Amino acid sequence: RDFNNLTKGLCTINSWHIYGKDNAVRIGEDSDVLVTREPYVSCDPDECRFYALSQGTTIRGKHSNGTIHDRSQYRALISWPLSSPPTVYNSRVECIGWSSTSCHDGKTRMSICISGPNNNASAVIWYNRRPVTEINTWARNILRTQESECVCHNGVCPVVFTDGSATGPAETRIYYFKEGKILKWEPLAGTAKHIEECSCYGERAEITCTCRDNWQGSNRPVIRIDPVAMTHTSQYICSPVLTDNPRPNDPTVGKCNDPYPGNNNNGVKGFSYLDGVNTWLGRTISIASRSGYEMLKVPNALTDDKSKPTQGQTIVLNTDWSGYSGSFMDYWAEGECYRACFYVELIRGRPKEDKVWWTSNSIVSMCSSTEFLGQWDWPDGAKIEYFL
Amino acid sequence: RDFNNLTKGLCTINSWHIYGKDNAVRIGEDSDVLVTREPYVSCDPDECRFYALSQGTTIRGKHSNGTIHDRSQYRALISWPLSSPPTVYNSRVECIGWSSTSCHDGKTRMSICISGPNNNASAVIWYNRRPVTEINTWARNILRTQESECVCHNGVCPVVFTDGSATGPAETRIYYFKEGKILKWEPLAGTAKHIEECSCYGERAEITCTCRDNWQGSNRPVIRIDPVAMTHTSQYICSPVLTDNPRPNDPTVGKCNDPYPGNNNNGVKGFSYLDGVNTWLGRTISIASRSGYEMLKVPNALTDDKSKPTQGQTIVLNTDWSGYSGSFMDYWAEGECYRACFYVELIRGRPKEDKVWWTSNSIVSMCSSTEFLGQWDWPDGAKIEYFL
Amino acid sequence: RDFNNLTKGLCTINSWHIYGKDNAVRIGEDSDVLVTREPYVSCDPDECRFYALSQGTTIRGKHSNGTIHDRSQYRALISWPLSSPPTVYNSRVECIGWSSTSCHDGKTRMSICISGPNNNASAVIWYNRRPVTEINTWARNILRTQESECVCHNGVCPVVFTDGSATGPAETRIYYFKEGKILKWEPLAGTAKHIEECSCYGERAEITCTCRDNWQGSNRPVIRIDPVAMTHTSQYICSPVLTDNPRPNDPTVGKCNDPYPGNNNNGVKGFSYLDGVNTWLGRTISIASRSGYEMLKVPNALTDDKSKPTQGQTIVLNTDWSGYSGSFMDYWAEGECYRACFYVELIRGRPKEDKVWWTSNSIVSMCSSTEFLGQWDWPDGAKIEYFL
Amino acid sequence: RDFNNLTKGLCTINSWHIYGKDNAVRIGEDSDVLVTREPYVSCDPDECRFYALSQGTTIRGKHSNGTIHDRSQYRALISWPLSSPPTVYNSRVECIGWSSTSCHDGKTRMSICISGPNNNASAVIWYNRRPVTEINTWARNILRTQESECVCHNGVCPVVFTDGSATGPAETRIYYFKEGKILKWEPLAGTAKHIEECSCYGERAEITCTCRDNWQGSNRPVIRIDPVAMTHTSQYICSPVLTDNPRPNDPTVGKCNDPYPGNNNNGVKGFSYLDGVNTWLGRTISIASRSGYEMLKVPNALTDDKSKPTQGQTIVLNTDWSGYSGSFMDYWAEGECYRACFYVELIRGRPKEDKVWWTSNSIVSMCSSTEFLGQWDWPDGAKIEYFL
Ligand SMILES: *[C@@H]1O[C@H](CO)[C@@H](O[C@@H]2O[C@H](CO)[C@@H](O[C@@H]3O[C@H](CO[C@H]4O[C@H](CO)[C@@H](O)[C@H](O)[C@@H]4O)[C@@H](O)[C@H](O[C@H]4O[C@H](CO)[C@@H](O)[C@H](O)[C@@H]4O[C@H]4O[C@H](CO)[C@@H](O)[C@H](O)[C@@H]4O[C@H]4O[C@H](CO)[C@@H](O)[C@H](O)[C@@H]4O)[C@@H]3O)[C@H](O)[C@H]2NC(C)=O)[C@H](O)[C@H]1NC(C)=O
Ligand SMILES: *[C@@H]1O[C@H](CO)[C@@H](O[C@@H]2O[C@H](CO)[C@@H](O[C@@H]3O[C@H](CO[C@H]4O[C@H](CO)[C@@H](O)[C@H](O)[C@@H]4O)[C@@H](O)[C@H](O[C@H]4O[C@H](CO)[C@@H](O)[C@H](O)[C@@H]4O[C@H]4O[C@H](CO)[C@@H](O)[C@H](O)[C@@H]4O[C@H]4O[C@H](CO)[C@@H](O)[C@H](O)[C@@H]4O)[C@@H]3O)[C@H](O)[C@H]2NC(C)=O)[C@H](O)[C@H]1NC(C)=O
Ligand SMILES: *[C@@H]1O[C@H](CO)[C@@H](O[C@@H]2O[C@H](CO)[C@@H](O[C@@H]3O[C@H](CO[C@H]4O[C@H](CO)[C@@H](O)[C@H](O)[C@@H]4O)[C@@H](O)[C@H](O[C@H]4O[C@H](CO)[C@@H](O)[C@H](O)[C@@H]4O[C@H]4O[C@H](CO)[C@@H](O)[C@H](O)[C@@H]4O[C@H]4O[C@H](CO)[C@@H](O)[C@H](O)[C@@H]4O)[C@@H]3O)[C@H](O)[C@H]2NC(C)=O)[C@H](O)[C@H]1NC(C)=O
Ligand SMILES: *[C@@H]1O[C@H](CO)[C@@H](O[C@@H]2O[C@H](CO)[C@@H](O[C@@H]3O[C@H](CO[C@H]4O[C@H](CO)[C@@H](O)[C@H](O)[C@@H]4O)[C@@H](O)[C@H](O[C@H]4O[C@H](CO)[C@@H](O)[C@H](O)[C@@H]4O[C@H]4O[C@H](CO)[C@@H](O)[C@H](O)[C@@H]4O[C@H]4O[C@H](CO)[C@@H](O)[C@H](O)[C@@H]4O)[C@@H]3O)[C@H](O)[C@H]2NC(C)=O)[C@H](O)[C@H]1NC(C)=O
Ligand SMILES: CC(=O)N[C@H]1[C@H]([C@H](O)[C@H](O)CO)OC(C(=O)O)=C[C@@H]1O
Ligand SMILES: CC(=O)N[C@H]1[C@H]([C@H](O)[C@H](O)CO)OC(C(=O)O)=C[C@@H]1O
Ligand SMILES: CC(=O)N[C@H]1[C@H]([C@H](O)[C@H](O)CO)OC(C(=O)O)=C[C@@H]1O
Ligand SMILES: CC(=O)N[C@H]1[C@H]([C@H](O)[C@H](O)CO)OC(C(=O)O)=C[C@@H]1O
Ligand SMILES: *[C@@H]1O[C@H](CO)[C@@H](O)[C@H](O)[C@H]1NC(C)=O
Ligand SMILES: *[C@@H]1O[C@H](CO)[C@@H](O)[C@H](O)[C@H]1NC(C)=O
Ligand SMILES: *[C@@H]1O[C@H](CO)[C@@H](O)[C@H](O)[C@H]1NC(C)=O
Ligand SMILES: *[C@@H]1O[C@H](CO)[C@@H](O)[C@H](O)[C@H]1NC(C)=O
Ligand SMILES: [Ca+2]
Ligand SMILES: [Ca+2]
Ligand SMILES: [Ca+2]
Ligand SMILES: [Ca+2]
Ligand SMILES: [Ca+2]
Repeated sequence: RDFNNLTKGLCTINSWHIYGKDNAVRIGEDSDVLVTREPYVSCDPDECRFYALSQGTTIRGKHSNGTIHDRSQYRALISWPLSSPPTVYNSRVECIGWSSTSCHDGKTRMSICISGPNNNASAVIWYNRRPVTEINTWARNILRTQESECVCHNGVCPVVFTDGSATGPAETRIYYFKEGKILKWEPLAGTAKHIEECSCYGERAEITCTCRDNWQGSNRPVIRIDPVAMTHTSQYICSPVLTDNPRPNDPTVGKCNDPYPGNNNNGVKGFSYLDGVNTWLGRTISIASRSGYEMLKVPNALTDDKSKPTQGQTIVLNTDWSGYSGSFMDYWAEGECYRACFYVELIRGRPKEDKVWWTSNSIVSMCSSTEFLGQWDWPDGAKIEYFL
Repeated sequence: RDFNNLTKGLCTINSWHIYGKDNAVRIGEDSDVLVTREPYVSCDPDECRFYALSQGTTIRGKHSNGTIHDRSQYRALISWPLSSPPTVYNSRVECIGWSSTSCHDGKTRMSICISGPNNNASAVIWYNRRPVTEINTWARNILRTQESECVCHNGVCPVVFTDGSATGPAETRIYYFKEGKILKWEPLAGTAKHIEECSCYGERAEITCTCRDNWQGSNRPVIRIDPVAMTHTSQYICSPVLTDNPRPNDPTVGKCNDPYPGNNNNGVKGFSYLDGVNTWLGRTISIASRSGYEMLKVPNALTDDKSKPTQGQTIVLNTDWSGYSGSFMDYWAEGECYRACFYVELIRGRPKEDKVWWTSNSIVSMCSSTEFLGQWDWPDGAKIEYFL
Repeated sequence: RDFNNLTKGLCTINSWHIYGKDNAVRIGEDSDVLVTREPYVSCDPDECRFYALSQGTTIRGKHSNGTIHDRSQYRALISWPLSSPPTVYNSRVECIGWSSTSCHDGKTRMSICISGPNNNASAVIWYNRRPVTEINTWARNILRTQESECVCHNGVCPVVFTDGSATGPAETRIYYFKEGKILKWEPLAGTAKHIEECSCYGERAEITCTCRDNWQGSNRPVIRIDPVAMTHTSQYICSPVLTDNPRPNDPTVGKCNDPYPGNNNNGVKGFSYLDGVNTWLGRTISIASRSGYEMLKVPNALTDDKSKPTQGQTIVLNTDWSGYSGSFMDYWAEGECYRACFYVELIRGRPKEDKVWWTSNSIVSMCSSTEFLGQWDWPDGAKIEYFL
Repeated sequence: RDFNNLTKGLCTINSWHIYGKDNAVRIGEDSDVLVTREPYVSCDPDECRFYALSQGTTIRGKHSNGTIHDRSQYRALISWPLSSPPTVYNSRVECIGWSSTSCHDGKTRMSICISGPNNNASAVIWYNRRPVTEINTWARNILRTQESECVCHNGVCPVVFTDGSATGPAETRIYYFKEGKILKWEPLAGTAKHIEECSCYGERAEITCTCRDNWQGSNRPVIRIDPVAMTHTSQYICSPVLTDNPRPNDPTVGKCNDPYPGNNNNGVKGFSYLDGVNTWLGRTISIASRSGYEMLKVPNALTDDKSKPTQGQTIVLNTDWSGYSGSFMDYWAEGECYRACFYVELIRGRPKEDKVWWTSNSIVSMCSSTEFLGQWDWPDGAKIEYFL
């Protein structure tokens, strides 16, 4: 119809209710489920779907051996119906590649997949299910993008890309696309020192992205974008409640414009909702690995270097495997506010569960409630032993 | 289009004709069929579908071991095409949870799923495939609902919930929703002493629900709701023809305002059509277990404590397993009256058939005919031995 | 839109071209294909589909053992996309039963399924995917119908039913339905002595049905119906070219108003296009069993008791299994005439191939061409040994 | 809507970006994927799909033994969603046969399948999913067609057919169809000596086809068609860069009006984009077998007998199997020019990999970019050993 505009503010988050869960690994033990990783959720005006990077093989398939690897010629961005597992028969390929992002502008969808060898990758921007623009690697070192949905405002959909080192300074660019065409791009600015896999959402004509500083920060870098002026800023979440992984233990005061030290060259895709007192941070419970997952209300986390939790909700027990997590919202729902949502990737197999030769995941997703709901934990649920 | 109004009365039931059957267990012996239980049927203005609570695994899958349990993080309400089995590839998830209800108001559908641990469950009310309202447990003891379709009148769709004990008094509430929002709720009133899993239908601007008194009654409690005044009453079916299970033998006189004694703390979801002489009761043939199923015409059953059968129709032989049963009607069919329909859940596996480690079911469904049709019996049809 | 009217005459049949083939048995050797029998083809204004009576199990499934039986509680009329096999995941159930017919009136479709025990069966007439009318057995001996499509003219869709003996006189009725409601019914009249499984088609406001005289005739009975006057006549195909099976050898002169003797109490569903010189008869090559299949042009076959073939086309070699065959046409195609089409059921398994415990089939279908096309033979193609 | 007209010229090809890949063989190792060969890609105004000739069996199925054969009664043209594999459950049969072509005219699609024994084959032309015209073999020696999409201009869709010898002169005809009806046909003219499997595309009201001279040429014959005058010409690509296979080594000067000698009675379906300096040729890297695949920019290749490459892009390494390749374009995309695309069939199994008894393939497809993108190689990716 018309391009969607971010006219609403976030709803008050008082708790999180269950939104979707596909139990992919449980089901795929005896059904034709594709091996995946790097999942996310994204809405169209009339439907919300699950997204992920397939590995081009079923879990039970012999070609599942080796899927711990991130980039191959057999990966593709696929989408499928909410809470269903990604099967060979219900998955729709959006594009070919090993890194992606996707978002609906209100009229139609833009999907981006990057493929190629490490020193010669390229991004192909699809719009209305047709290829429209291509961008070649500028740093010739694994051109990569968000791994979760982008956000649009009046046709303009900003996307964050990084090309270059994962263990030192890299070259990050913010591209402003409209109908798949590049309107503008700018190099990253601000105090964020390294940017990867940004998790974004929008409200009141502003897009907020919580990313990953793989190089040095255990606190998470944040990029705020103005889709109209097509400009941005960057900093770190100030709060001493650290949210990357692995990470050092929580201090009493964080860092606003520098990476909090203690762990280098590693991290995990993550997210947060930075809205004054209505601020909630997601993070693995373990400071050592992708284990467990919790939501913590940290009022003014982005700007207050001593902010600590005031409420919380456990999503996955520390005795269960978690993984990537990112933001998305149904910008086409009724009501006066945007309901914050998120997904957590539940990784199974390698490297933590090496009795199997594969690596995959299932998805659990929640959205905010203004009620103060009881909590439950949501594990992947599969028994690795069944796969032996 | 416009909200549906219950303007018609029930058609004269002179017999029951076969409506749908999915032979799920038979087929799933060698195909990717999801393990389920607590099924029902529900119509949209242009299509009628099968519904159930998946267990998040296929029957042949190794994760089928243990599906005798009712509440887990791997269950979800799914719907699929009429008479097809619930497969991994054709099932649509309506919401995540282990207790549900769903109904179309004429414009769009409302689905409700409850999830969580026993002392901290919550209901999420979906409307137009989007989450709209959430209700937290009020008694912190397995918040639960109908397990069959709700009914709407001019946008207002009442739903019966129970929170609290299954073996003593509990807290039942009737919620009046419109477009997924709570218009009002009231505590249960009348003479029904315990309410669970209500089976409802509507005609002439009135909704009738036949429920389950798990605590003491072998006769079935009945809740009649006025969707306009948003008020209700409750009593028991007076007739000495008892319809819960397990149950004592049939007496010569029933009880109108108290549970008929003889069996405590147990029961089965069931239903009835209470329409003067056009009254028909469904029930298992066995008074000991979920075995067999029959329809009995008992004129004035609700109000006559000595009413006995005048006609009948066998649905499932006493030598075959039955289970839950509930009401639904296609409120969007042609004609001058609403054709009463019902489904019977045919449970296979545990606990009755313990040679297998799973528990599932298939569905058989019938609707009324004004003709006096010959009868047949409709078993699930699978051979457990094939699964050994 | 509007009800379809049979305003065109048949196109000149100079040969037959391949229309559809699903290779169901070949494919189902390693995929979830439903066991079926009694197939046919039928068109909607915008799509043509395959139809059949499922046995409620896959071919590879253990429940396939025993599918040689015709009537069970696990059968249903299903339809699926043209030339695809009937799989668990792509088959749509039209109704529950072990005998059926179906046809589109131009506005919507009417489907009829008969179910029940031999002495108490009933037909349920569905229209617009909703049950509308029910007809109870009148002779209490396997109420049964066409097993191929019916035909409509201005909303009126006649259907031929038989109730009673298969080895002596029975009670045949012609029902005239409009929107699933019975407008009228009449007992069979004319000289046909026994009627079963009629194969019908329409042109120039007249419906012609070629049926099966199971009792005594090896020539085929014919019922011509006037859908406007709602009246009919019946006789036998006069031609000495006999088309039932099993059957005696071809004589030099046939019988117009009596069954041609030689074989009693047996037969096979078959068809023909009776259009003056443009007359073509279908039949098995073997006079002993459902083996092979051929089309023979027999000018004036219906009215000329000495008519012999003038052209022919082999469809299935006598070294391959055939089975039922019937007529259908796409009444919604472009052009000035109706293109005659037909299907042949290719039965595999029992009783001819008893190394397997099942019985199923695949479908081959052709339509007429005004060209004189080269011919090929179209076997089912599966290797029974693969199933051992 | 309206018939599409070839009003645009080709976009400047500066490189090729990944468009689609189904990894069919990898996935089909453990899922119900149909055995195929002779694939292609073709767009409708609102969707682009993969096409191929199924062998009527799954890869893992026992009936896969023998699929090295090209013509059987079990083959059919099927289409399925872009980048998905051709599965039993997602494949749509367009028609029955062992040779085909298909194209959308802007209003609807025309599909053509040829079937029959070698000396009696026939083509059936389908339009709007209905059979419309039939053409009988004129040379009674394997009537055959393109094996890739045809192209339309204002309703007129030319198709190239060949009937007769594959090792000597044959009878090639160009048919001009409009709405499935034959408007005209002409015998091949010009200097091309043998024509097979033409790969076509259109721009500026002209259709260019790069075909295969199976008889003597290692250079490729070219047919240019005027869809308005309904006339054509034929010649060979002049360039010394030879593109058939097997083939002799590249000389320094090619042949414009005669087959370049060195290899007789063999070849492979291939293609090219002949657009002045914007000319690109596709070809296997190996001169001995269907191994590897590369794109080479050869300015003025069609008319310059000494033209050599100026740029190139590897598509498949010479250490991986390739096969057929052809052209297609999305004539319904936005923009001022038509983006050239192509697919490469990646054959697996027999005859090169004879450890398995089957022959199949997967598909890789690319489209042009005006950017100068980095390249990667795209193998089928399956491990034959897994199939042993
Ligand atoms: C039914 O459902 C309801 C609804 O869910 C249940 O009630 C919920 O209960 C939750 C658990 O009690 C509760 O969540 C906690 O909230 C605390 C905040 O509330 C408290 O403080 C404020 C401020 O003074 C008060 O207003 C309020 O009244 C409370 O007292 C959080 O502080 C909790 O989070 C911390 O603890 C958990 C352990 O449970 C950690 O996993 C988490 O990371 C937090 O602690 C770490 O981080 C802080 C900050 O840096 C450190 O100070 C601390 O030492 C920990 O650090 C270690 O661990 C981390 C992570 O491993 C590591 O990185 C670091 O290095 C250190 O090693 C928690 O979020 C909900 O708010 C509450 N909801 C409601 C509405 O009440 C109810 O119980 C259920 N009913 C039943 C019967 O079960
Ligand atoms: C072809 O098709 C047609 C159509 O279906 C077939 O005809 C149908 O035949 C049915 C079976 O005969 C028949 O169903 C029965 O109807 C009886 C009512 O009709 C009779 O009574 C009235 C009133 O005086 C008359 O008008 C009428 O003419 C009849 O005489 C019911 O009473 C029957 O139900 C009872 O019996 C069955 C056993 O078959 C029980 O399973 C059922 O629960 C009922 O009996 C129990 O309950 C009563 C009430 O409390 C007790 O009094 C009784 O002792 C039983 O109690 C024990 O069992 C229950 C359940 O296990 C347990 O809870 C309790 O504690 C006790 O242990 C039955 O419904 C259809 O009406 C009839 N339809 C038509 C249109 O005719 C025809 O046969 C078929 N043809 C062929 C050739 O097969
Ligand atoms: C490429 O493609 C084209 C197109 O298909 C191929 O050409 C086709 O070739 C067909 C085979 O030759 C041919 O079909 C035959 O046509 C005969 C009719 O044509 C002839 O007669 C008329 C009249 O005088 C002439 O106008 C005409 O020129 C011909 O001479 C039919 O008579 C044939 O059918 C009979 O034979 C077959 C055996 O092939 C039987 O299976 C069939 O049942 C018919 O014979 C039985 O029935 C008759 C009638 O009662 C009996 O008289 C006879 O004895 C047989 O009876 C026994 O068998 C039956 C069945 O088993 C049993 O019930 C009974 O009791 C007895 O035991 C046949 O139909 C096509 O017309 C022709 N098409 C065209 C356009 O030319 C071409 O060959 C192909 N090219 C190549 C290179 O292969
Ligand atoms: C990141 O990505 C970019 C983008 O892809 C990568 O850069 C690309 O690199 C490609 C490989 O170097 C390059 O492709 C080559 O281009 C050559 C043309 O360019 C050159 O010549 C012109 C003219 O003078 C100059 O303008 C230009 O600057 C270059 O110098 C082609 O000639 C190449 O093709 C030939 O070589 C390959 C071997 O690689 C053969 O497979 C191919 O068939 C061609 O050679 C055969 O054919 C010719 C013509 O007849 C014969 O003369 C020759 O002897 C060969 O013949 C034998 O082999 C064939 C086939 O087997 C057989 O039939 C015959 O009988 C003989 O046996 C090649 O296409 C891209 O243009 C370039 N793209 C860009 C934009 O730069 C970059 O490297 C990547 N980065 C990294 C870090 O990897
Ligand atoms: C393009 C790409 O390879 N992304 C990979 C990403 C990357 O290596 C990291 O961000 C350092 O740059 O890491 C991970 C990961 O599970 O940690 C998975 C992604 O597949
Ligand atoms: C929410 C829930 O657990 N419902 C369960 C219900 C419940 O235990 C009973 O109504 C007593 O309260 O019983 C049964 C049952 O087969 O008998 C199945 C349901 O899964
Ligand atoms: C309703 C029914 O059973 N129809 C059966 C029909 C019938 O027995 C015969 O027409 C004699 O009446 O025969 C056959 C058959 O393969 O020959 C199959 C049908 O399933
Ligand atoms: C109609 C037909 O059989 N086409 C076949 C084609 C043909 O034999 C050749 O063009 C010589 O005429 O060859 C090949 C091939 O892989 O080389 C495959 C096709 O199936
Ligand atoms: C998987 O691959 C490894 C490495 O190639 C090999 O050694 C191992 O045996 C394989 N595992 C399986 C189950 O094939
Ligand atoms: C199912 O689980 C039980 C309990 O854990 C175990 O003892 C049993 O062996 C399992 N059954 C199967 C078939 O695995
Ligand atoms: C099929 O059933 C028969 C009859 O019950 C039995 O004797 C036979 O062994 C079964 N065949 C198979 C393969 O189970
Ligand atoms: C395939 O067929 C050949 C030829 O009929 C036979 O000799 C071979 O054993 C078969 N291969 C398999 C795996 O069955
Ligand atoms: Ca980090
Ligand atoms: Ca009870
Ligand atoms: Ca399987
Ligand atoms: Ca007979
Ligand atoms: Ca050649």
